[PDB]
Amino acid sequence: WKKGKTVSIENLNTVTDKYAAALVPKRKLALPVLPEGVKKAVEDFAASVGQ
Amino acid sequence: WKKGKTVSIENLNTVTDKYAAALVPKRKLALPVLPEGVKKAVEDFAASVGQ
Repeated sequence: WKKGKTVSIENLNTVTDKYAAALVPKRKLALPVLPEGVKKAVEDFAASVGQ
Repeated sequence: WKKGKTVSIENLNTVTDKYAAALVPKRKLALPVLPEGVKKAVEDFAASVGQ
C-alpha cells in the first residue's frame, strides 16, 4: 500500500498465497493420489484381458 | 500348387499360419502380460511421489 497509490487485486492475492504457504506443513506425508490418467489406463488394460 | 504354375512364398506362409492357428488351444487362460507402456507409466508415477 502506498499513500498516493491504490492496491490492486493481484497484490492482495499474492499476499494471500503466502498465508496458504504457511498452512503447508514443513514436513508432510507423500500420500499418493491416483491420477485419473493412470487410473483409467490400468482399467483399460484390465478390461483388455477381460477382467 | 498348379500343374503349370509355381508356388510363391506368400502362399506357403499363409498355409503355415493355419498350422500355428491349430496350436492355439480352443480354450486358454487370459494370463495378463504387463505392457511396457503401462509398466513404465506406473513406475513414473511412483517416482513422482518419491517411492
